Amino acid sequence: HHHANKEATRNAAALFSVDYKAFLNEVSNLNKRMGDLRDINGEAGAWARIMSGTGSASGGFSDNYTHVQVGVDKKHELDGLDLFTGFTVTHTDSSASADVFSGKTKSVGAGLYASAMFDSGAYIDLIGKYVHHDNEYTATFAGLGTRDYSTHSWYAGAEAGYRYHVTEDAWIEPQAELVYGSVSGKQFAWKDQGMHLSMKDKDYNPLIGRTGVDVGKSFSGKDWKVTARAGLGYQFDLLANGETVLRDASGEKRIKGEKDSRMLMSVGLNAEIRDNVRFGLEFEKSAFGKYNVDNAVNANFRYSF
Ligand SMILES: CCCCCCCCOCCOCCOCCOCCO
Ligand SMILES: CCCCCCCCOCCOCCOCCOCCO
Repeated sequence: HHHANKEATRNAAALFSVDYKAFLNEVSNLNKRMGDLRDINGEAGAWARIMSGTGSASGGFSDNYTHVQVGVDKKHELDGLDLFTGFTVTHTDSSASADVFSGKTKSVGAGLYASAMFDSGAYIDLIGKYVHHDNEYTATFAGLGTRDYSTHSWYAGAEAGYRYHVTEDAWIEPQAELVYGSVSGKQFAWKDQGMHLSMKDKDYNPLIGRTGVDVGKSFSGKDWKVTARAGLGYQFDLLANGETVLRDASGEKRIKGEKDSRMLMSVGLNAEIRDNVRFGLEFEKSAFGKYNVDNAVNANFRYSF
């Protein structure tokens, strides 16, 4: 009984964890979503972004995702402050697998942001969104077969940082970010070998913290600019209030959520071409976590006018 129970627990936990990755895939930061929003003349904007990535964890879990996003905003000009207020829509296709399961998630989201760029070098970014997830996963363990189900998520994220110019052309930028969410629970009930089995998890609420530093060196001409940049951060769960319940003939079993944390590493660039066009690009990975991003690439483009 004990061996059987460990296996089921490991398998259930692996499967249900895709809901955790789903959520984490939609967490980003200002520079990754918007590019560099400093010293922009135009009073309106339209932008787009693509991210592609792969990650992994024990049990042979691997995943990779494609995240597409577009938004539009107005920039209000204030005393030493530009405040961008706008809307955004996102699409994510992700695929995932491990020793005992396989499948795909499809996500559509919408939201609202405000980004506040201060002349002093300070910034605040606030974002609220809703994401709807269609999921299809196939396991072989337990006789669970194929399962389709929906989930949804709410996101409320706040980021602050400060760009200190060490030289006319070199800079350092400490940053802090806090992202609060929700994730809908689901239940499977099925039969295997004449026996009623069951698997259910409650709604839960991620809180994800990040602290880090970016550093940058810029180069310019009259009608162009390029900044090379790099950065080191620490990303960490502050809660793990999820719980899965396994239930069979013999009895119940509760598996509680565990916190994960990882070190974030990245390198890239933001370009300015003439008056309306900006482009940003980063390569990223993480180290030291149960789940790490093994590599990912983010591109964004903004047209300001
Ligand atoms: C103990 C391991 C901690 C160090 C991790 C390895 C660092 C070597 O790679 C340099 C990464 O530079 C930062 C930018 O990362 C770009 C991601 O793309 C490369 C993925 O391999
Ligand atoms: C992740 C890609 C990193 C891209 C590096 C930045 C390249 C842009 O630099 C433009 C330099 O303009 C000419 C001045 O020369 C500076 C010497 O350093 C150039 C190193 O490539």
